[PDB]
Amino acid sequence: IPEYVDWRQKGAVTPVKNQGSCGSCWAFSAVVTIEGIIKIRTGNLNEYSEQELLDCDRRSYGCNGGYPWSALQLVAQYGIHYRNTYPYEGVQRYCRSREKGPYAAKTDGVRQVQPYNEGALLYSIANQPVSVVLEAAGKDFQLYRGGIFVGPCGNKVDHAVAAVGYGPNYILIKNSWGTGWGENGYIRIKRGTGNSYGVCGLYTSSFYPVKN
Amino acid sequence: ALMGGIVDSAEVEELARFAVDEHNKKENALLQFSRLVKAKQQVVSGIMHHLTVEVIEGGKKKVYEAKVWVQAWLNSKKLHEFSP
Repeated sequence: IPEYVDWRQKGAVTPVKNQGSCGSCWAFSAVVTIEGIIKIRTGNLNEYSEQELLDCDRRSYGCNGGYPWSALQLVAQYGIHYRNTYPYEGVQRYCRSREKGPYAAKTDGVRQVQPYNEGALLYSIANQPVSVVLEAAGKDFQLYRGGIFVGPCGNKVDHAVAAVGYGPNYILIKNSWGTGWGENGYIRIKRGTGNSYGVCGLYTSSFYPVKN
Repeated sequence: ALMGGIVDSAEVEELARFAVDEHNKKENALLQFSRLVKAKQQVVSGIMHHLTVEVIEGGKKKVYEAKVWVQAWLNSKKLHEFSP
């Protein structure tokens, strides 16, 4: 695979978002991957609705947490609307997908990257943005100011984000905490340390959308 | 495990104390922070601490649930919710 990958340079990543006080990261993570595969498959970069997934994924728990995989399954089943037609409110409301009109985009499936495998993850990142998880509760992660992050951090994952690239010594991650955190909202997390959990448990659970 | 979910310290103790002082300030209340009975944290944009705290209200012990929203990088700390 290439030595460096950065989907932002390929026009496949929209502006950094802020999930606020709601535990909706799983939806934000899913959305980044949908925005990415759609740009990759159709040539167009669009913004999709995290709120829609927040309100409509009955397997997830609204602002109390959720799953990137069920959100992605939802998009494969019913499609997703544009973010501007279904804007973020930071609180879960009732599902109003059918109140909007035809979906904006639809995927064909969901695949999981073999876990605890750094090479498999990079391989998939080379193909498209991937939803990944990590432990972000630690103070160091919270205060991240830039550079290639090594922690310290455990592997009890608690946050979903999106890997949109990588390099010889890091994996490039788009976080959902606004542009005032990290490197204008992104984090470069150290890779290649021989830790199969991945730094902060980064290799624990990665999924990506399939689009014929 | 739920990503962004609620899961079960010196800093946490001060956040609990912070919640009670913040509540007293906003409501002109006189709650006396007695102790942190239980604590859970949730990753959001930053961290949402779900603190179960015992206070003294009019000489009587009472337990409240406080949600304190911390965004460390912004030096921000907010009392998000407070109720029995």
